[PDB]
Amino acid sequence: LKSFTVEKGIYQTSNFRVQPTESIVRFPNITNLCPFGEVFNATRFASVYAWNRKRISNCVADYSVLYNSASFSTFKCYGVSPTKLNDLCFTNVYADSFVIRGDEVRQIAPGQTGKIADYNYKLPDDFTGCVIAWNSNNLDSKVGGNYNYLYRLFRKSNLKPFERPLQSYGFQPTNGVGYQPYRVVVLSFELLHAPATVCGPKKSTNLVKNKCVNFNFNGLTGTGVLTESNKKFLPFQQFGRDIADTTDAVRDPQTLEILDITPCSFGGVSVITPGTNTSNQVAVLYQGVNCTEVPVAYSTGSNVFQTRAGCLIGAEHVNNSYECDIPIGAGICASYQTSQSIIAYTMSLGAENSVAYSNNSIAIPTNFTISVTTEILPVSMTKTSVDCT
Amino acid sequence: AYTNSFTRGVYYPDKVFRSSVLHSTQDLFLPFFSNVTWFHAIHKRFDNPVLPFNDGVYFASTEKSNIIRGWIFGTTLDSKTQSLLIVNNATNVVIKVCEFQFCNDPFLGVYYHKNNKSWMESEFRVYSSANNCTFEYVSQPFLMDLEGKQGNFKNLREFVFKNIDGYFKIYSKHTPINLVRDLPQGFSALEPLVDLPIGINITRFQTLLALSSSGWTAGAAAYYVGYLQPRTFLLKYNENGTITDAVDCALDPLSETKCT
Amino acid sequence: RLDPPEAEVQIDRLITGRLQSLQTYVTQQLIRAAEIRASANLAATKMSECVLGQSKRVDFCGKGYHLMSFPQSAPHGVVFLHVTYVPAQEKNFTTAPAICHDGKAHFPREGVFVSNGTHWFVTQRNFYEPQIITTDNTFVSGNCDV
Amino acid sequence: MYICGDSTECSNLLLQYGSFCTQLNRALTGIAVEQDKNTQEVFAQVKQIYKTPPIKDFGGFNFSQILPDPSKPSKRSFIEDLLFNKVTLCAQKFNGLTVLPPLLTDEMIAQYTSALLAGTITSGWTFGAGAALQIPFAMQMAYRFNGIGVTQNVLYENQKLIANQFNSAIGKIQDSLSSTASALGKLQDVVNQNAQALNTLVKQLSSNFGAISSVLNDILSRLDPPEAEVQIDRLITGRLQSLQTYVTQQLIRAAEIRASANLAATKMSECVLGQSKRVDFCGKGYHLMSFPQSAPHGVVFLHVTYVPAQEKNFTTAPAICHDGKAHFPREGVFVSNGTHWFVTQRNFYEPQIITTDNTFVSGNCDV
Amino acid sequence: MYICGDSTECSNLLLQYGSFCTQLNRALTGIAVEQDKNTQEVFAQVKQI
Ligand SMILES: *[C@@H]1O[C@H](CO)[C@@H](O[C@@H]2O[C@H](CO)[C@@H](O[C@@H]3O[C@H](CO[C@H]4O[C@H](CO)[C@@H](O)[C@H](O)[C@@H]4O)[C@@H](O)[C@H](O[C@H]4O[C@H](CO)[C@@H](O)[C@H](O)[C@@H]4O)[C@@H]3O)[C@H](O)[C@H]2NC(C)=O)[C@H](O)[C@H]1NC(C)=O
Ligand SMILES: *[C@@H]1O[C@H](CO)[C@@H](O[C@@H]2O[C@H](CO)[C@@H](O[C@@H]3O[C@H](CO)[C@@H](O)[C@H](O[C@H]4O[C@H](CO)[C@@H](O)[C@H](O)[C@@H]4O)[C@@H]3O)[C@H](O)[C@H]2NC(C)=O)[C@H](O)[C@H]1NC(C)=O
Ligand SMILES: *[C@@H]1O[C@H](CO)[C@@H](O[C@@H]2O[C@H](CO)[C@@H](O[C@H]3O[C@H](CO)[C@@H](O)[C@H](O[C@H]4O[C@H](CO)[C@@H](O)[C@H](O)[C@@H]4O)[C@@H]3O)[C@H](O)[C@H]2NC(C)=O)[C@H](O)[C@H]1NC(C)=O
Ligand SMILES: *[C@@H]1O[C@H](CO)[C@@H](O[C@@H]2O[C@H](CO)[C@@H](O[C@@H]3O[C@H](CO)[C@@H](O)[C@H](O)[C@@H]3O)[C@H](O)[C@H]2NC(C)=O)[C@H](O)[C@H]1NC(C)=O
Ligand SMILES: *[C@@H]1O[C@H](CO)[C@@H](O[C@@H]2O[C@H](CO)[C@@H](O[C@@H]3O[C@H](CO)[C@@H](O)[C@H](O)[C@@H]3O)[C@H](O)[C@H]2NC(C)=O)[C@H](O)[C@H]1NC(C)=O
Ligand SMILES: *[C@@H]1O[C@H](CO)[C@@H](O[C@@H]2O[C@H](CO)[C@@H](O[C@@H]3O[C@H](CO)[C@@H](O)[C@H](O)[C@@H]3O)[C@H](O)[C@H]2NC(C)=O)[C@H](O)[C@H]1NC(C)=O
Ligand SMILES: *[C@@H]1O[C@H](CO[C@@H]2O[C@@H](C)[C@@H](O)[C@@H](O)[C@@H]2O)[C@@H](O[C@@H]2O[C@H](CO)[C@@H](O)[C@H](O)[C@H]2NC(C)=O)[C@H](O)[C@H]1NC(C)=O
Ligand SMILES: *[C@@H]1O[C@H](CO[C@@H]2O[C@@H](C)[C@@H](O)[C@@H](O)[C@@H]2O)[C@@H](O[C@@H]2O[C@H](CO)[C@@H](O)[C@H](O)[C@H]2NC(C)=O)[C@H](O)[C@H]1NC(C)=O
Ligand SMILES: *[C@@H]1O[C@H](CO)[C@@H](O[C@@H]2O[C@H](CO)[C@@H](O)[C@H](O)[C@H]2NC(C)=O)[C@H](O)[C@H]1NC(C)=O
Ligand SMILES: *[C@@H]1O[C@H](CO)[C@@H](O)[C@H](O)[C@H]1NC(C)=O
Ligand SMILES: *[C@@H]1O[C@H](CO)[C@@H](O)[C@H](O)[C@H]1NC(C)=O
Ligand SMILES: *[C@@H]1O[C@H](CO)[C@@H](O)[C@H](O)[C@H]1NC(C)=O
Ligand SMILES: *[C@@H]1O[C@H](CO)[C@@H](O)[C@H](O)[C@H]1NC(C)=O
Ligand SMILES: *[C@@H]1O[C@H](CO)[C@@H](O)[C@H](O)[C@H]1NC(C)=O
Ligand SMILES: *[C@@H]1O[C@H](CO)[C@@H](O)[C@H](O)[C@H]1NC(C)=O
Ligand SMILES: *[C@@H]1O[C@H](CO)[C@@H](O)[C@H](O)[C@H]1NC(C)=O
Repeated sequence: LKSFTVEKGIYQTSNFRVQPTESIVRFPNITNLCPFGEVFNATRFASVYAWNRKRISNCVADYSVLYNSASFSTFKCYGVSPTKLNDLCFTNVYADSFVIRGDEVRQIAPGQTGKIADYNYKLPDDFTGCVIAWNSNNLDSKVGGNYNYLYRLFRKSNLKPFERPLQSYGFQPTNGVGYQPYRVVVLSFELLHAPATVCGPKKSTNLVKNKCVNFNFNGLTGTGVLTESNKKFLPFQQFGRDIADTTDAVRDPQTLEILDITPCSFGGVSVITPGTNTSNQVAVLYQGVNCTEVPVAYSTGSNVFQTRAGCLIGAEHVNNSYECDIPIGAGICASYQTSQSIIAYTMSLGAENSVAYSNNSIAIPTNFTISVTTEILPVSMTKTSVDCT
Repeated sequence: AYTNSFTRGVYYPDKVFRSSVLHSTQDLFLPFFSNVTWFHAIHKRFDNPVLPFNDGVYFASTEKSNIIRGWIFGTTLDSKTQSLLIVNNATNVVIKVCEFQFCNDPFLGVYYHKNNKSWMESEFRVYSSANNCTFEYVSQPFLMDLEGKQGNFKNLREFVFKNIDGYFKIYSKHTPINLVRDLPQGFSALEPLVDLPIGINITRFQTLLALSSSGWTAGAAAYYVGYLQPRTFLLKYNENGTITDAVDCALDPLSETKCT
Repeated sequence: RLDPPEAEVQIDRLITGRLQSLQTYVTQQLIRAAEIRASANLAATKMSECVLGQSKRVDFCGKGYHLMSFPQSAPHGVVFLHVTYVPAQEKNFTTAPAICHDGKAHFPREGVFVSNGTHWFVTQRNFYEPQIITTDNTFVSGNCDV
Repeated sequence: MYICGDSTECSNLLLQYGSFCTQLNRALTGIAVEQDKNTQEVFAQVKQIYKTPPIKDFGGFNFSQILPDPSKPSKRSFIEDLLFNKVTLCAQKFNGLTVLPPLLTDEMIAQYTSALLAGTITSGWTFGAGAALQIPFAMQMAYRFNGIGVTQNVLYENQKLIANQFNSAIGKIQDSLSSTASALGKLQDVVNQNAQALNTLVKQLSSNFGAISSVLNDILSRLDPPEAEVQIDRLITGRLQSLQTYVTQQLIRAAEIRASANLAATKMSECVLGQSKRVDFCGKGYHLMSFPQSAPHGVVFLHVTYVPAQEKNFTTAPAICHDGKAHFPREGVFVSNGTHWFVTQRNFYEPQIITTDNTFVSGNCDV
Repeated sequence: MYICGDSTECSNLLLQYGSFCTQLNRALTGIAVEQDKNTQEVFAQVKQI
């Protein structure tokens, strides 16, 4: 009110909004494969000279089935991260399955040093694959050492990008540290070069109810209160909008069920108080806001009462009826009275009366009075002209 | 024969659930009472032609035994550009996009009871040749009512093929009817079936068949080929979230008032 | 603080804000002007009907029966003094819609019939002024039975 | 909340405009206060709360339909429930918009109408001008007829007939109201228009106003601070435009309805508390009385209008000159069917032989 | 025809601004109806000619 002395009445103030309590995330199960459906998983890989190339499709593109294993020393892509791979959607990934020497792992990296790799696996100028180092000695290990994984490829013609050393008798577990057989698992993939029909994996959280929480359902972010909904969605229907096209009903992606959505309870705050010098005690109420919430943020209360228009605070309910002193709503007004404290009552609509009607009864006035009653009316307001320029 | 639509070509435009709301929508649609060409796939003549794909094509037929095994979506259908394959058997579809070189008659062609009065498979031209590929997939081994069981004609399979901005969808609805004549006066909605953003071009559309047939009895196979158009449709929702009625906003003044 | 080619952009934004405020102010203003003008017409009519002459309209020129009015110039407004007549004390009496004198019904020329309980009288309808029920007070219309 | 719902930087950006929020809330605040004042002003015009006596001996009339029903927990007149039932719409807070319930509730609003009816029937206009004075209804009607230039004898000589017409009329209006619904158009229109305006306001949140999107979080999540600031800035302009427009419409409609409320109050204090002589104001035809009725967001009036029915042509003359002296009627008019001359009331054929008392002398024949 | 007279590009752009003009048409039509209603009520107060 910009004044040190407020008058008797009710005055609006800052609104009250229920704060979010936490966030909750729900997302679906197994999804579509571009990446490493099987390349990272097998007991036998293809030949080094016939380095494998697999097109992978339509199982879960899960790094939670690949990144879960702690065997890999480092799997962190230069351009992306496996942790953030959940949201990322791919177009196609190719599998480089073959067996090479333990010292030839980094030889698979782009711009490698050493011509041993080019003969068996040429490095493309635009490689997006991610070098992954995972223990693979036992899988390729042989009792006498396998020579089948030979590097006899010595074509004199130059080797192009994906157009299609032998210091050990074979791959033996007795080979020294770094000299053991190794298996290359690189997710060589292209994005937007092929049509997108795939997406990555996801993660889920727990479930809550009857709380103002932040919800994410298949990307459906928002804030509100969720509750089990008796509504019956269609088998292929997941979202529910109101007449004004506002989401009200959602279906849990993991467990089939429809949940209601309700905006977090809120409403205006109005302060009831008599004149300052009459008393410094004040009565505060929340408009259309139940006091099931009010202890959020004097929050103790100890003097509360629910009303159709709201659940006020600080005023003591009175079951008698008196003349309205300060309008509140739903036929409730508050006043300061006896020790003196603000009270709330119901409309004493007036002096109940019963005129003695009868068939042959007349009440003629025997006397009169002259009464002068004032009356005021606006006539004109101060004129005003504004010089635009 | 240029037969006329009555109420078909209605499908849910979104997964959104609306109850007791007269939601209005703008999208590719088959205009009410917009008439559609009729094709009778014959077995001495033949009526299995190649038709354009004008950004949304509606299909419907009363066939049986999956005589129309599937369809071909692509640009060239000659392996110059990747082409799709929709051939479906009693088990499932084998959706396939590859640089595929087809043939003049690239369908399996079960010519049962045709000439020698028996069952046989004289060719397997479905896989003419897949010179090279970019993606392939076989849907879940379901069992949908595609085999031969007429009884009272109920195999009213409606297909709408929408491939917008790289997302390709499939809406259909098994429509059990009792009238064996031209499309009955009924209202139904094609529920979404599958989305597969194959991203390929499509501007042409040859269907597939399952059955030198000179003198052989004609083929009791018939179907419609409608084309959706971008139109504003006033759509109804009952208490269920099911489309009970629909109205076009440009068919006639009376309907426009409803839309307005 | 800024060279010309970008300074107008900052100026342009301010123009929109100030101009928008004027519209809000001006748009808000004349709405009140219509309201007060509507109120003014109400006041003018009250002056014409409650001051220049007595008005029979009930409660329009003050509570209760209206006798006259007096205005008073006030800053930007007008103040009226509604001199009103109000009955004070009433003692109720038994009555009768008509009097059967000699087989012919009687009704008052004006007023109303009333009785202390023994005799009967007729008096005006807004102040107890009993009078003997004579022929001049009343008039004949029909017979008693109806 | 509506503009920058749960977005601090969005709210911080809006602070540039600053005070705009305060005025808009104040404008609405005034409107809300006006609504309660209007309803209270038109209805709460009785100092006491009178009650209808149990003995309904109103000279043969029945008012059961308009009288409250004690058995009904909501002590509303039967018509009121009919009016309440006919009015049919949801609307709840979603994005900051809220609805403040009216200060008064239909339960007590009904009491005003109940008390007003009792005072009217049991005391006529006396309670309007001050202390309520009981008056038998039959006599009260006679006063009304005197107001419209009809002598009391007419009412009493045909009291039974009038009761049947009045009771039948009340019965008739019920069925008319129950059958058709176009009567409630005005009240229904206000709700629909008011509800319609809110819907459009909410829908405007979906428009991008030339921005990348209409979802503030989406813009915030994607774009970096500088670019995101520009996008939201435009969104603030568009959203702010919608609010000030809607509030303006609310102000105008509130301005219109307020005038209607004042008109209702003028009818309320004149067509009910008194017998207005304004032709066609309190219903078509001559006016006798009125009965208010509480309806949602509005009020319903029951004018009781007198209407002449059957007419017979007569031969008249301005005056009569008896002995060289002209005679003028004290009231009414001279009329002869063609054989004798009669004087009768101005609005009912009640022939009476012309006599000295009924006339007065002035001038002579020639003038 | 006032804002984006005969320009689909202009017509598409205003669509991003909600349906502001739609309210304007409704208000204007309401004004037009009021005029006809006003004229009828003030004059046509007697049915018989
Ligand atoms: C409502 O009001 C009164 C109720 O009392 C009724 O009218 C009254 O009736 C009585 C009798 O008719 C009137 O009494 C009159 O009093 C006069 C004054 O002297 C009185 O006091 C002395 C004191 O010693 C007594 O000795 C004396 O007897 C009186 O009691 C007397 O002078 C009167 O006597 C004679 O004159 C009057 C008038 O000429 C006659 O009517 C008498 O019959 C008697 O011959 C008389 O006694 C009293 O004044 C009346 N008051 C009124 C009219 O206001 C009404 O009937 C009642 N109204 C209705 C409609 O019913
Ligand atoms: C969408 O919801 C509607 C229901 O409004 C549903 O259409 C069917 O309509 C009837 C009523 O209109 C539904 O029956 C009602 O609900 C139950 C089940 O029927 C009962 O309380 C009542 O029916 C009883 O009485 C019938 C008398 O013949 C019995 O036959 C019956 O078995 C019950 O005992 C009441 O009338 C009916 O449930 C729905 N059908 C279904 C499947 O809900 C429509 O089918 C629903 N569609 C979807 C996709 O949800
Ligand atoms: C215009 O109005 C006139 C109203 O007076 C009409 O004249 C009257 O017509 C009636 C016809 O019934 C007549 O009454 C006759 O019958 C009555 C039955 O009770 C009786 O009471 C009447 O007695 C009167 O007349 C006799 C003489 O015959 C007198 O001795 C009586 O004292 C009494 O006055 C009666 O005859 C009315 O009498 C008669 N009124 C007069 C003054 O004559 C006109 O007919 C009518 N004209 C037109 C063109 O409409
Ligand atoms: C995705 O993976 C989860 C992993 O469980 C699947 O969970 C579904 O929901 C709950 C999870 O606790 C399970 O249902 C339970 O079934 C038992 C059977 O005895 C029953 O007693 C419980 O009351 C509860 O219903 C179950 O794992 C599974 N529910 C099913 C299959 O009906 C989930 O189904 C997987 N699929 C999707 C789309 O999320
Ligand atoms: C807070 O607001 C609500 C009004 O919406 C008031 O309490 C509500 O009253 C009923 C009865 O308890 C509850 O409905 C149902 O009650 C049954 C009782 O068995 C219960 O089993 C159901 O789960 C359901 O609650 C309703 O939930 C309840 N809502 C609440 C408490 O939020 C209440 O007056 C208000 N709190 C106050 C005034 O402190
Ligand atoms: C008073 O107003 C009431 C109506 O509010 C009038 O009372 C009428 O009385 C009759 C007989 O009770 C009712 O007729 C029928 O009564 C039977 C038995 O209850 C019932 O089953 C029928 O459906 C029908 O109601 C009638 O309903 C009722 N209303 C009307 C319009 O006639 C009465 O005419 C008024 N006058 C008096 C002196 O009460
Ligand atoms: C009105 O008079 C009544 C009773 O007075 C008697 O009877 C009258 C008809 C009249 O003839 C008087 O001169 C008589 O002395 C007063 O008492 C009321 O009576 C009615 C029932 O008869 C009853 O319902 C009321 O409750 C009674 N009220 C009181 C205070 O006793 C009544 O006070 C007088 N005033 C009014 C406004 O009615
Ligand atoms: C009253 O009379 C007029 C006309 O007088 C009628 O004709 C006279 C010759 C004589 O017989 C009178 O008693 C009659 O009443 C009526 O008006 C005419 O009615 C006729 C049909 O009856 C019609 O052809 C005319 O157009 C009407 N107008 C005129 C100027 O003649 C009138 O109906 C009567 N009104 C009442 C209330 O009785
Ligand atoms: C149509 O012919 C039979 C019917 O089941 C299937 O053809 C092969 O079925 C076996 C499994 O029994 C699969 O291993 C083959 O891959 C199927 N062949 C092909 C080309 O897919 C098949 O179900 C039907 N053909 C389909 C679905 O394309
Ligand atoms: C794939 O991973 C599983 C679980 O870690 C493992 O048991 C298995 O050895 C791997 N599959 C093959 C064929 O090696
Ligand atoms: C302050 O005190 C006196 C009463 O003693 C007074 O006139 C005034 O009403 C009080 N302040 C208010 C807001 O009432
Ligand atoms: C008030 O009085 C009523 C009597 O009906 C009683 O039910 C109620 O408990 C009382 N409440 C208080 C606070 O006195
Ligand atoms: C099909 O549509 C066009 C235009 O309505 C019409 O000219 C033609 O006759 C129609 N033919 C059939 C079979 O509907
Ligand atoms: C029937 O059998 C003969 C045997 O060769 C074959 O030539 C002929 O094509 C068959 N007819 C059909 C319709 O398959
Ligand atoms: C398929 O093989 C061809 C020809 O050798 C080659 O050009 C192309 O890269 C491969 N992929 C296709 C045609 O999709
Ligand atoms: C499809 O888009 C690709 C990309 O340019 C192009 O190669 C092809 O010719 C297009 N074909 C059609 C029918 O649009």
